[PDB]
Amino acid sequence: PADQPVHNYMIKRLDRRSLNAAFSIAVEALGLISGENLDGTHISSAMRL
Amino acid sequence: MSVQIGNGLLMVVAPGTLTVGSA
Amino acid sequence: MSVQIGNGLLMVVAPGTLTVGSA
Repeated sequence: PADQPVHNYMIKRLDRRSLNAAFSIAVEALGLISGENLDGTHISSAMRL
Repeated sequence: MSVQIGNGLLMVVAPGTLTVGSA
Repeated sequence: MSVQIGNGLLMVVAPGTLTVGSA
């Protein structure tokens, strides 16, 4: 028997996955960068660096 | 390459004083 | 006697967006 030309339609679905990192921050060392308790002396800026 | 978006964060935590006083 | 140093804190947490994206 003869034949017909055959078509087709496909549907591929997306996927979701979220990779996440987390980095902590210090507590004691919170002023040096800051100026709430930063002080006009010279050692505070050194510790700040 | 070191200054103020964590020195951002750092200075102007400033415009927050209520954190209201009321329940 | 109620407004903006905790309403200080409150608004301008703002100048912090990187919290960098890099390890």
